[PDB]
Amino acid sequence: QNTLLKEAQDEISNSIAKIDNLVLLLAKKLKERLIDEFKYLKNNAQKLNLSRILNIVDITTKDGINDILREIKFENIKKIEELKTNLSLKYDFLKDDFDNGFEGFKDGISKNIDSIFQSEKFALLRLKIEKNLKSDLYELETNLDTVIFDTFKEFKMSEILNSLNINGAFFEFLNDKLKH
Repeated sequence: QNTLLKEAQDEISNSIAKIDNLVLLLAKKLKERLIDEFKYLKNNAQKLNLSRILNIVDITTKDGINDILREIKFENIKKIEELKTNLSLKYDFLKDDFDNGFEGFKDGISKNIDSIFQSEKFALLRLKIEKNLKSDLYELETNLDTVIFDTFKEFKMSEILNSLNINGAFFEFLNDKLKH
């Protein structure tokens, strides 16, 4: 029991000691929209292509969510390795897996919500742009608007990542309390 208490203290000491992807996805979506506009210019322009333009927003949101899910999986793998390191408490290690999964689900829901708001704002901006012009000037306007949208997406990534880090720290504290 004394050795287990010492190991728990060491784990607590270790715990005390120890945006760009969304922007890239937004840039890729803007490039896809520009390619669609160029294709429309080669042919003559349709409303169906404009309607399809808004689906690229959902695709970009899905890509960002994929990155977030990969990060959550990496965090879970790190937690499993930490549990494996030294044999201090097995039941406590088993318990926190459900809490980690719940935290990941909450992070995914927050990504869905905020990214969906961002995608809706981007769609509204695209509709306003359509409400027309010299093709190169239209492409430049789309670059400006989607650059603002990409900055908003990067800010969302930063703030949500800070929130996710805080949630992970809280989960680690709960696991330490359970071990105690």
